[PDB]
Amino acid sequence: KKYSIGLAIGTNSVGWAVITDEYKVPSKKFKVLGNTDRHSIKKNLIGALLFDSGETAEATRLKRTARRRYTRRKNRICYLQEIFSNEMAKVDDSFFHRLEESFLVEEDKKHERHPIFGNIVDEVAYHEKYPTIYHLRKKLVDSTDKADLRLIYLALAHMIKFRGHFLIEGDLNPDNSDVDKLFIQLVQTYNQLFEENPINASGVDAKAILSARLSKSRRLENLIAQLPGEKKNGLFGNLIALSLGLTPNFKSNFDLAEDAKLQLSKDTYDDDLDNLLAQIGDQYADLFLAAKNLSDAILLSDILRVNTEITKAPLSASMIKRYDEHHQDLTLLKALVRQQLPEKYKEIFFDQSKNGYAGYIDGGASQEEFYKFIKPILEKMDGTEELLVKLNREDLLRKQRTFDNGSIPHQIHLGELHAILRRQEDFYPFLKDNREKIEKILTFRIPYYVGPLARGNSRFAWMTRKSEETITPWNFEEVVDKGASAQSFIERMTNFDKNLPNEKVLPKHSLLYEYFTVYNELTKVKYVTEGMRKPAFLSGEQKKAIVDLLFKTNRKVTVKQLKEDYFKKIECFDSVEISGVEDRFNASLGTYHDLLKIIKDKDFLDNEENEDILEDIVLTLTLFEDREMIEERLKTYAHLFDDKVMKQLKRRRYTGWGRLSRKLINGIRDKQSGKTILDFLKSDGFANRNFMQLIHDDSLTFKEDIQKAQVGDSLHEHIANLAGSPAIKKGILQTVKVVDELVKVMGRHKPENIVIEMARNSRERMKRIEEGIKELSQILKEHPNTQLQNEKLYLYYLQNGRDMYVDQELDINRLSDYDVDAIVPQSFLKDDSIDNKVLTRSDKNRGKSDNVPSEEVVKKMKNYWRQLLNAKLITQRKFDNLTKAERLSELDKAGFIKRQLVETRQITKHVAQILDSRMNTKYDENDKLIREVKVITLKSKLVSDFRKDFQFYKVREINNYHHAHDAYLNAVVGTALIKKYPKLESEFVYGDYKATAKYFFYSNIMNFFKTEITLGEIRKRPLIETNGETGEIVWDKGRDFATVRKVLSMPQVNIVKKTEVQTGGFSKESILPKRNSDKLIARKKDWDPKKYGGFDSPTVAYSVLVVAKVEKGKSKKLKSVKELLGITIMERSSFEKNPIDFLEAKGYKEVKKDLIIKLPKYSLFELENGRKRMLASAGELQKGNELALPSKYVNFLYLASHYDNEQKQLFVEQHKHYLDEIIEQISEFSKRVILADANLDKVLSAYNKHRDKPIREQAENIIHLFTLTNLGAPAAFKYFDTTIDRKRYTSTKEVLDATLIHQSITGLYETRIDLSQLGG
DNA sequence: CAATACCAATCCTGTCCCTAGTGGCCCC
DNA sequence: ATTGGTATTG
Ligand SMILES: [K+]
Ligand SMILES: [K+]
Ligand SMILES: [K+]
Ligand SMILES: [K+]
Ligand SMILES: [K+]
Ligand SMILES: [K+]
Ligand SMILES: [K+]
Ligand SMILES: [K+]
Ligand SMILES: [K+]
Ligand SMILES: [K+]
Ligand SMILES: [K+]
Ligand SMILES: [K+]
Ligand SMILES: [K+]
Ligand SMILES: [K+]
Ligand SMILES: [Mg+2]
Ligand SMILES: [Mg+2]
Repeated sequence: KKYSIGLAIGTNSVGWAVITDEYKVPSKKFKVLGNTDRHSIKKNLIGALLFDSGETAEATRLKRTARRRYTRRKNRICYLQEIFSNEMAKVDDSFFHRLEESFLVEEDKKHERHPIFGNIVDEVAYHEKYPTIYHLRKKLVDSTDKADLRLIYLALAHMIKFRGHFLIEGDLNPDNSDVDKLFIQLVQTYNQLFEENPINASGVDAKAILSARLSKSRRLENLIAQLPGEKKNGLFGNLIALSLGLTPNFKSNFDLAEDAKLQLSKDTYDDDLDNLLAQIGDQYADLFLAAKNLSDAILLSDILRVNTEITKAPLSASMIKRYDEHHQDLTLLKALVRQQLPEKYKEIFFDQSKNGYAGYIDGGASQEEFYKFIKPILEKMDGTEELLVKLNREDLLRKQRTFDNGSIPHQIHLGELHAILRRQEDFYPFLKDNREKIEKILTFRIPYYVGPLARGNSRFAWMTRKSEETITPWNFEEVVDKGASAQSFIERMTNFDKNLPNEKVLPKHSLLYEYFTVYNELTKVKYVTEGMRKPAFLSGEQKKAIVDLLFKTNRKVTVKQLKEDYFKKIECFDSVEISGVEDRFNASLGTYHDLLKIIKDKDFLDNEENEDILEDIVLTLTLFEDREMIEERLKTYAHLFDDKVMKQLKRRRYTGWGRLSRKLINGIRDKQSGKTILDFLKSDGFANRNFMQLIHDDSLTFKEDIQKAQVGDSLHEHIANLAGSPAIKKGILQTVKVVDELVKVMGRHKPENIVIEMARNSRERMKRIEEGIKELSQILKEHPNTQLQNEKLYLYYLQNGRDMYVDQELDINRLSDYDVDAIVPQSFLKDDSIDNKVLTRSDKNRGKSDNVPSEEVVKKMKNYWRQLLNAKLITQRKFDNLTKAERLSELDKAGFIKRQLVETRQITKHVAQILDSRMNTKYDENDKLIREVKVITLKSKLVSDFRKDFQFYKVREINNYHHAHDAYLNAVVGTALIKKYPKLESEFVYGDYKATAKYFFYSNIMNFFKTEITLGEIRKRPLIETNGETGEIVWDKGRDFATVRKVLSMPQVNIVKKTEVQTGGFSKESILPKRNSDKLIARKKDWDPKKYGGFDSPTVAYSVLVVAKVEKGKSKKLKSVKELLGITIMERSSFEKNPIDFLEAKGYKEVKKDLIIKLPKYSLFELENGRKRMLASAGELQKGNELALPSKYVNFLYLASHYDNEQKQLFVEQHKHYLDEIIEQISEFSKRVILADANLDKVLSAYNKHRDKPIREQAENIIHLFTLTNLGAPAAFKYFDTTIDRKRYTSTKEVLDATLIHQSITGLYETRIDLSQLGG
């Protein structure tokens, strides 16, 4: 009675099977609970659990953070109103009331309906004088008269509520009055250097050219056009580009060896410019200085389109410009349409349904949709030239609140706000006293490193307070501990040392950590010369000399440097061979050289007395990102260095953390030697033990202390903390629960083996392509995100339109004639990603098809491939695989096959470890683990090839059985494999461990199933396959294949759709207009949706069976009812708080409490003739049955549809009649179970219509036909050209008298409840 | 109670931590 | 994308 378990783990399924030692699947009677006829039922021990995908937490986080922003924005407004309260009460005692109730209809308002002034005359006059808020803002900035306090409030509130971005540090003071003079000064500073070839700036309208509503590049070309004998990539062209906010590279201008890319807005610009000047000289400093100056005058030319000398509110003035031009152009456009085409006027100016001006102002038409609609009308008419110019510049009839306003920095709104306060504090003293408070309301932003301002009821918060009092924007620095909070921000996320779990890991860039890595790599180097009899380790003296002479003088140390600069120079070896390092050392002392460049004091860095200091410094530079806090924490060391060194130290930042703590690296000491780990790495006799040897050596104390330092998650908590998609982690937890249930089903006996198999954006594509092209091209100009989902076109755009194996251009319109080749051939590496694929004219040109692209191709194309790699168009892996010919060995191919068959993904190993640790808990007399259950892992290709070899074909579309069948085949193949070759356990069993030959072995490892094999030459194998030593039979080709065939043909498979309560958003999010419908849901308690609109379409968390009574007619007589009420996600807590009260408030009486059944989505019901339905909601049903199509039809559909061999084609043609039979099957299933008369008859007519089609296409569309009979939600499908739309089951009445089936996770344990016995 | 046809909030900036895959060193 | 909600048409 021994057995094994097969498992197929997916993101929406767990297939499972129990097999005996004869590869059979047992069947058992299981008790059936409930109130029906049936006491028990037969069940095969094979099935699959289906489930909806687990979701990431991202959408939840987006909602959460947006909620916090709405709360805090309301609070900004509340702070402002509180400052205004006393004096506003003297001016207008109900003003803020009128603002708060502005949303209410007149019936519900408690004050006069006109919010600003409370009477119609003043309200109309206000709007006449100030058509937009920006008119008022500009007036209050520029005017010197005392202003009404309510208008002052409205201006300040508009600025605070929509305050612009915080992407620019420091203060911003707009001034575009002398762009021409700054440009001339740049030209003068340039001509100062290049007297021989100066630029004549006379007549160049730089102000107009550089401030036009065009792209930065467009203006760059326009400007260079005006400078004769000057080219766009020249030095002055690059300086203009710099001033425009581009990123020019000054490498070619100065014949440099490295890149000199420069961007003014990058926070690294100062140090980059200092590096460049160190290369070329400080005489060029002024030049870039002048660039900065010009840049400061045109920085915001895009948003500030008005001269700054006329107004201190140029943003509001630019909005007013938008408004005025909109008005003038609207008058002109109306007149032109009235004249040249009157019949269209209405459609353009009245029809909200159309994308005219009506749809633009009143309908749902966007600015883009409106321009696309009206541009043909303009081109068709005469007198529309300037209108078309504005249209093509996205600047025609513009609104002021628009999608592109995100560019406005908060400093501009702050400038207008500060100016208004300065104007009006002369008249209202409270504005003088609170000016800085109001400014702070606008400017204050909670630092990202502080997080929510919680008080112990937020699982997201980490902020600590200095005093227990309410936090405001004004006391924030006094109440909140910014330092401790910024520390917690990082430390709550960083790892502890796995060896010393109470110690934090070191910063990745810690000097100590990098010393550790260098000495750890160095202590396993070995060397030989002529006079030496065997290879020798490096001694402590040698390693110290190597670190001092090489690692502390070069950032990277190459093997050639090791041989010449040390062995030759110091040891006088003319030749030496080195092992333990290839090409260059991996580790390096990067931080040592960074700090040397900064502080220019090698003796300070090499002085061990300073160790702690430097560690702390690096910790500070890793922990904190805010330069002010960096300065605060480094101030305690400012006495050791000067001002410029501290300036450079502040800008020196690191990110990243290591794997080990300082206490582990250089703290704990071996008791007898008194030496740290780093001490041993520096010098360990002639043993030269490295970190792994040191912490495992029983002759040292380290291992004992690690064990003393070591230290209870649940299964759910353990799985949740794994690295992996939430979708696959859901399947992992379900797999473990399935295994638990199956073990209970076998009387709590554990299996012999468990075999597990685990199955295997357009905006990102557009971003990659834009970045690569701008780093490179005008290919999007000549051939302008959805389209990028085409693979060959995607590869074309990623490759700059060139062949990758031949140095030639490729043609867009010829992509169908080209080839997509595997860089590493797919016969070795089953990688189908862009990282291993290439678009070439002909794959023949790769060279020989058995290896990496040939040496000739490498010699041809390595330079172009390096150019591609630099622009980040191919990865280092891709370039290395492309260029491997100059360096595929036989070991590579053997390993490629091995990895085709040996699973190495971390997540599958984690599933294997979970199962292995759950099954195997006992230890033997030697305290070794007792592995009662072997956990085998298989890659999909094994069972896939098994199916394709022995004609156990799968067609996923027929039904869901293929998951269960996959699990069964996994069990069979895995147990057979380790029975035949018991050595392979080392590769296939979790926890077990201690070129042409291995290639041949792993390539023919599965041949023992076959009777004849063709390698190549023919090989023949016996009928009965046995173990190499024990002699136990592992496979009988005369019986076991028939066993598999019988298992795969069994019609009763336990397919179970996991019932799930629905969670998440309450409803569709659209805020719909008002309507007479009880389906509208109020968005606020008192906002009756008949007056105000609201949501509809709530999601049902679960349905509820109610047996009760409802009042009928005017007399209100009671009438028994049985119906399904859907409890929405919003209603759920209220229903569960007290269900009888909830139901009675719904209009039910005398509800039978004990008969209330909670019915989550997918609840299973059986009706007549074995017909089954699943609950889709309280009002809709899904198909509940599986079509058990016989195996012969499945294999026919596979082979005929081309889902080669002659015997297969003869079988397809001899069994053509099968087509009809398959339709018959479908039909007899539908008429019994689907009950879609119209759709079925349309399908039958479509099949009789296309009988004269090729058999291949008829099978390819019969595959589509199974969407009619598939389990689950109805969906539309197509047979050839005819479309069958889904038939929906829009009533749930019939399941109220049907049989409810509660299923356990495997479906083996059932409780059946006849609902016809309830309420009659 | 029919089909049955339409509908579904969207973009964007910045700071940081973590694993894992790739294919190699060196180890338990 | 899918698929359950909704109004509409009957
Ligand atoms: K019974
Ligand atoms: K009223
Ligand atoms: K020129
Ligand atoms: K609109
Ligand atoms: K708007
Ligand atoms: K290396
Ligand atoms: K940092
Ligand atoms: K293993
Ligand atoms: K959930
Ligand atoms: K969900
Ligand atoms: K269940
Ligand atoms: K983000
Ligand atoms: K991220
Ligand atoms: K490794
Ligand atoms: Mg709220
Ligand atoms: Mg708005």
